[PDB]
Amino acid sequence: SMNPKSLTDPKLLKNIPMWLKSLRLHKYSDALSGTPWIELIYLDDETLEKKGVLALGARRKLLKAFGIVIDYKERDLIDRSAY
Ligand SMILES: [Ca+2]
Repeated sequence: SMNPKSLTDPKLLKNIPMWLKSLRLHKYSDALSGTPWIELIYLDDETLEKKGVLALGARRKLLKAFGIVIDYKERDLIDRSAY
């Protein structure tokens, strides 16, 4: 889950359904699996709700995970193999 090493694992970033499963959020794979991680992590609360993530808790958990990935990305600390 909120192990930064798991969240930023290139294997998981390149497999969003499994990335979501690691957080127990795979039920939203239907709406999110098409979105590459580089785009996915910047989605906001409003967009997540509009895409079917209706539960406040779920949006908060996604946005927390996203934030961790963004931090590594913006420091150029995500392995280039993920891109
Ligand atoms: Ca929901």
